[PDB]
Amino acid sequence: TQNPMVTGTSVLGVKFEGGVVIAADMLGSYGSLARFRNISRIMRVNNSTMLGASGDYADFQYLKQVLGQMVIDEELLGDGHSYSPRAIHSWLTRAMYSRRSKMNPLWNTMVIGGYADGESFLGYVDMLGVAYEAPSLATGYGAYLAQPLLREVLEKQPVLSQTEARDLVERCMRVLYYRDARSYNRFQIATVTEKGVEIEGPLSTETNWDIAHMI
Amino acid sequence: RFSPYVFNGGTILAIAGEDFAIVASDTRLSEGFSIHTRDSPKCYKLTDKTVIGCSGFHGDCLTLTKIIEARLKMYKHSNNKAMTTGAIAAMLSTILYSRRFFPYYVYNIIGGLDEEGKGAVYSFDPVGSYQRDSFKAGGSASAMLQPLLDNQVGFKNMQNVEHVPLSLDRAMRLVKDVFISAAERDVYTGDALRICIVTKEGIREETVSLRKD
Amino acid sequence: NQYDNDVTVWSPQGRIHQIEYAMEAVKQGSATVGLKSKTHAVLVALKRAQSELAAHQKKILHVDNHIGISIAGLTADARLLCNFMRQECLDSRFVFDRPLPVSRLVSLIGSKTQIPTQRYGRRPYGVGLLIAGYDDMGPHIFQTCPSANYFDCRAMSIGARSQSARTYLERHMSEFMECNLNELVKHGLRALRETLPAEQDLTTKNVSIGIVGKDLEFTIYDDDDVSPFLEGLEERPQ
Amino acid sequence: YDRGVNTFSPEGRLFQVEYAIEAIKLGSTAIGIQTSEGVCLAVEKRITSPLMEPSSIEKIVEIDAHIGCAMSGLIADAKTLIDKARVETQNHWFTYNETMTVESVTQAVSNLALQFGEEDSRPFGVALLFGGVDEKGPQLFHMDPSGTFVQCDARAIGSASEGAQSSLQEVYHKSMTLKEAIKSSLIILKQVMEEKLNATNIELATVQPGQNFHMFTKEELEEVIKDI
Amino acid sequence: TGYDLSASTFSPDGRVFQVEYAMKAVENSSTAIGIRCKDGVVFGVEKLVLSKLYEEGSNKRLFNVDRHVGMAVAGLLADARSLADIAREEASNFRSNFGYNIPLKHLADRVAMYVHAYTLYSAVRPFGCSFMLGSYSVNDGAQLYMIDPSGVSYGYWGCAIGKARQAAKTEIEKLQMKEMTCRDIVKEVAKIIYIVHDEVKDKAFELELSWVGELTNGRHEIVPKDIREEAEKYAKESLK
Amino acid sequence: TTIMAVQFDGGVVLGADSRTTTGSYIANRVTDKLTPIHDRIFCCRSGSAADTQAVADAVTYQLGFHSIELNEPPLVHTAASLFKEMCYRYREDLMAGIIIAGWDPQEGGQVYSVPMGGMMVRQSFAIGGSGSSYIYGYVDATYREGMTKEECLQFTANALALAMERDGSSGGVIRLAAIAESGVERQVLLG
Amino acid sequence: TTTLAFKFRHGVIVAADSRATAGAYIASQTVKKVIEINPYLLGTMAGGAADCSFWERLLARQCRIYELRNKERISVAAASKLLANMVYQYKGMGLSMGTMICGWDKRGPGLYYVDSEGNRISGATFSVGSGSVYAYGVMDRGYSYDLEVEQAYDLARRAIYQATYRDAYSGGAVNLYHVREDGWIRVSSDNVADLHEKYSG
Repeated sequence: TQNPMVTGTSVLGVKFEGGVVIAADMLGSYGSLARFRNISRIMRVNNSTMLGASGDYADFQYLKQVLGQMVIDEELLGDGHSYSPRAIHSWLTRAMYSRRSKMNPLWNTMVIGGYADGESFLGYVDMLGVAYEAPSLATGYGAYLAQPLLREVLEKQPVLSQTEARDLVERCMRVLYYRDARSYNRFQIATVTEKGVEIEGPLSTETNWDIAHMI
Repeated sequence: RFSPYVFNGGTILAIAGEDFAIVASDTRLSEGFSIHTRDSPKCYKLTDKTVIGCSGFHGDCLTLTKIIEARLKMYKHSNNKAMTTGAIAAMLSTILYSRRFFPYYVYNIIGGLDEEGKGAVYSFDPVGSYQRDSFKAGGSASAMLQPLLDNQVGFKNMQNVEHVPLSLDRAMRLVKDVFISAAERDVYTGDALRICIVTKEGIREETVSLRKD
Repeated sequence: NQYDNDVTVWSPQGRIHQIEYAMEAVKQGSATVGLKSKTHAVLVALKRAQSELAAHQKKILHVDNHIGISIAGLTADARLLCNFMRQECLDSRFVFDRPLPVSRLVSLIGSKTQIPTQRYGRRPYGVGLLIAGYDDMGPHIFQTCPSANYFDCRAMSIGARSQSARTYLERHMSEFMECNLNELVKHGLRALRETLPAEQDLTTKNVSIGIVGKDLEFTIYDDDDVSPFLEGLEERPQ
Repeated sequence: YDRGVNTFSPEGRLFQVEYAIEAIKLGSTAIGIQTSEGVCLAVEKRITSPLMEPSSIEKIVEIDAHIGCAMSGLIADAKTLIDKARVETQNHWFTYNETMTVESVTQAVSNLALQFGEEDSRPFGVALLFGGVDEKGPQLFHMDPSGTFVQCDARAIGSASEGAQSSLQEVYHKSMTLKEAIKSSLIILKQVMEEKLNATNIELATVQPGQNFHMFTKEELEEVIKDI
Repeated sequence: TGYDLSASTFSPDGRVFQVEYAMKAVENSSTAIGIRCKDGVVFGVEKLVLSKLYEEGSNKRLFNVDRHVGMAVAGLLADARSLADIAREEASNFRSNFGYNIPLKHLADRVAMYVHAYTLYSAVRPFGCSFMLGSYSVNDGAQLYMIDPSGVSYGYWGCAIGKARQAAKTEIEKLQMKEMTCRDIVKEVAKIIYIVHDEVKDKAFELELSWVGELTNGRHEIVPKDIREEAEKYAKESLK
Repeated sequence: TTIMAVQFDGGVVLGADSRTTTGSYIANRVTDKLTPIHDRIFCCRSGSAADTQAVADAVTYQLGFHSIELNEPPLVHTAASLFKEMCYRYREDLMAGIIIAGWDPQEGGQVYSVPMGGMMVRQSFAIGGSGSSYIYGYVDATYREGMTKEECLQFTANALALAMERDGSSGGVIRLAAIAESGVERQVLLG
Repeated sequence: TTTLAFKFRHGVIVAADSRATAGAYIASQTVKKVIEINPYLLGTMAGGAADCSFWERLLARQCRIYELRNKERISVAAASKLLANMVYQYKGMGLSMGTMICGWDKRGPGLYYVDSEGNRISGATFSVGSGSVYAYGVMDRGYSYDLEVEQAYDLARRAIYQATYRDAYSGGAVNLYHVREDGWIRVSSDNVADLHEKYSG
């Protein structure tokens, strides 16, 4: 892919006590025009791991097609095994690195959240095959904006509960509405626990405009 | 249009001792004017006597590490033994040249013990030429570390100073002093210091914090 | 007798004789016994000398850090399946960064050996692989056959005169789940000593024992480290 | 069912490779002995004509500067096996800066002898003796057309193979020396060949740890025979 | 007979015996039956224990092709494993090219044409397997299919594959299967197995029951009749 | 070029201009911008003319062959998947603006949108083409959930005529089509 | 980078520097730029580090097989020709290689020059490198075919020192080899700063 037509925007993610929460908006902009106001940018993988992505959306439907097939292909065996969230992070990195070596890359930036064996997982995948782990992730302009808010709280307090983490994401998703030109005031929140993958509905923000009455 | 390369920073240091080898690196991963993480060490325990360091483009560092670890198993079941330190440096030179016209953007330093029990440090280039040295410093802060180690380890430009070999304890504080001075003037260096010590009794690790800016 | 020539040709009784003959090549090799507990799976083989002063031919060979196999049958088909076995083990390490589940690796072998049992131009693989391993759900003991069937089991003995070893395993299989390695290994090598002619004894130079454990990597002991295992044994009731 | 490499027997077996073992029997004898001081090696020439040039008959070839060789059986298939055995030791030094061990030489050799009908031809007709001093000391190995590979302490193959083995198992022990094993080897040779043993019927080849050169004896062989 | 070597040759009266020879190799396998109710399909396989060292669930003959499709093979077990992987691979390409689940009427056509191709050339032999295909949908209901080694594939309400192919379908057809629910079918399948030669001249056996329909919401899985064990409790009362 | 698709309770309503231009010269003055694939499934095309005509022939070949095997009427979502498998695969080679709409017995009226990228999404109404940027503010202030068929024919007629007001790649004549369970009603509007 | 080679009555003299840079940054000072191919052949490194390192190692892989198949050493003209054909297949793709081939032969001495462009020429004197042009003048002023052995050692040691003086990309140590009839022999290895106290004094 040389020219990304329909792109997304920033995707957030942070660990807490026994789970990982990931949020992103629902916008399908083409350049400056917001052509698609209602799309889903978070994919629920089987029971423990979970994927949200940025970049080109037509490439995301391709990886939604392939990852959806591989999970079905193991469940039909029924041998009591499944893909760990780290194994999805390993496969996806080799898929992106082998794709850029042919000089025909996939225009994406992907965040993998997972919870298995009582352990949280939060992985980053770049277009260029750059991958790492972190207690908090942010893509796009969110790495400039929400990422200083993430690292500030996690250094003053290393562990977080679920209600502390979910309230902190809504503060950062509020901020990106003010100064990202490709933001959208309707987003959804996905969360893994020991109970499984759960995706909340199209939530909205609460804005302040009291500085408009100033000169 | 699409460009396949990007710079990620990093600094790798190796010192060949008389009966030891010390490999040190920082854990800061950056790109452009952003910090991805503050915990990403560059040390990789290949065998019980060989540690490799990989700087440069991070996507090639993850690929090249897994290729070498596959060929370690491919050597062993074909030969009923493990590779030496010099055998890995001979194998790595053929792998780096195998993509001569689309090169890895990785600077490599291999440090470890030979078959006689002495230190050995091999430095590399992104195309695959190598030589055995006593101390090298690769990465973004490579120019800020080579002149100081010429004064202290190599005893260059000194008068009326005996050539005592570097002990283990004296070598530890030389590593801890160069990364403090390098993190001041370089922006791609900080947040930790992972140190691996390779002796005849195994591999030790040690972490020293740096400034977090 | 005219139906007894190719793999493709069916019989008027419905039995392909070339698959039935590759079972007979398994009985040429020596005996080997594998078994498992809740935590530990141990397979024990029996070496055979070629001459009076050559080295004994090895049976147990390492595959992965959690998989080791035994052998019975043709040595040509032995190393040909081993090179296919080692290639699949490191591909999951390179791609998925996880070790293989043992139950799905053997399904790749049955797909591998199925083509030369149907298409003309290649004989079936005369081989008697016993497989021990560790997936996330404990130890396993597997066997294969040149008819491309693979059998999960808790104890198995194949090779020359291995029927007498099976009779020992059936009347002691209730004891195998609880006992640990100090006797679980010498539960197994009491089964090999009925697959011997009654005048010679299982020495230290003709036996191999391979142990893979829940917290233990697969390790092959032979000819020097068998002596802590052969201590504390009774003789045959002669 | 005894004319095909793609066909089993009701009992085992082949019935094709078994016939390839028989092709070794009409060769010439060759004896190699492993000793802690090094590996000696002997062979019989069977020169037919005086006009026949003697050094064009090879039985010991130099695989590498620390590994010798010996052969019997079909000469035509032997030159194919010696070729890659020189190349595989050379490819290994190119990519590892080290000498390939004597055991792992034959691993590369046996990987092609078991390819006669197992691609996607006939098996070979030659047995080989490999002697060499690697990092595990002196070694002596043996292979066959069936790819079955094994280590031997003292081995005699070719014609007069079984008759040599019975006398060779009598005098071998662990605490031999090299100069004792050389004169012990050709006592066996003059008892198994039909011509009178002289300096033109046989040839020797040794290898030592510090003397990795000299896989040949050049008319010092006359000194050994005259003191039999 | 001599004129029966290749699969690409005809007899002087006009049939291929290599297909005829492979059909009665399925005859020597144990009996596996299939039946469908008005809102589901219930499988059932008589499977015998080899000696004793079988580990209670190995080498099963109830496969799982798709999310809603499974098999009930009988015959050469290794030949059925390679044939099951074709149907797994065939249903994946229909998903990747059309975006929805494979219909069972189209799936059985793709498999039977693949079995047909091994009955034409002298290089390969025909298969030695016969099997069942059961599925359930909300727009199509429940279907049940049947594939011989020759490649003839069409639909039944009930079937049997094994030794007792005739001896099982005698008492299948005396059931009012058009209106029963597939929970009442499960206790009725188990008596059909235990009437005809479960361990009479054989040694031992173990019953397997697969299960798909409206109660599983289209899923295909094994029965929970390890829970409450009701199949054997109801079928062993038919001793007199 | 401006194309339009609105679903309602019964089925869908399609509409397009004609005016196939090149540079600033109209080559074709009246043009069938909407193309039959099956008896119930249409598509309206935008982008390069030679690219979209080649794709619409191959999909009609593949879907027309596929429904005869099943002996069933095809799904509208099945047809929209086939355009995705060619536009995403042969990207950097084609410029296609395909919008797929039609009635289906299982689901009723459906409208899918496949832009120049290669993605696929279901929508209530869909616009496309070069002149579609000018009516994006009109089409969402006028749309109302729960229209009849005659309202949607009135809706797309006023919606196209504003893009067909003067804009140089648009105008000409209005071709409308209504697809329902009964049949397909096609008409040409002028004046 | 500065290498030179010249043959005379008593064999061939090979000398080189030891400095390898990276832009304006000196990487090392102990680079061995004379690659020991065989006990009877020598090769140089001039232009490209891994390019001269790989293909001469591949040439040493080839000359050993030629010795085993034919029971005889390879000639000097044979090895320079085999190196020329391997590099010519990658012409235009961007290789850099300017090495020299030295060794004794049955015809006597041997000295050939191989480029990455495809130039294979013989000769008596050569000097390759960035500071090579500073070494031609001081060598040819003192060159003779009938020089002594100790005189030829001092000529090549002088010529590398004058090249490292004017050039910025040349320095470190001065290696010096001597090709005799039986095989090559390492003469010495001297620092430039030690020669500066000797020559200027």
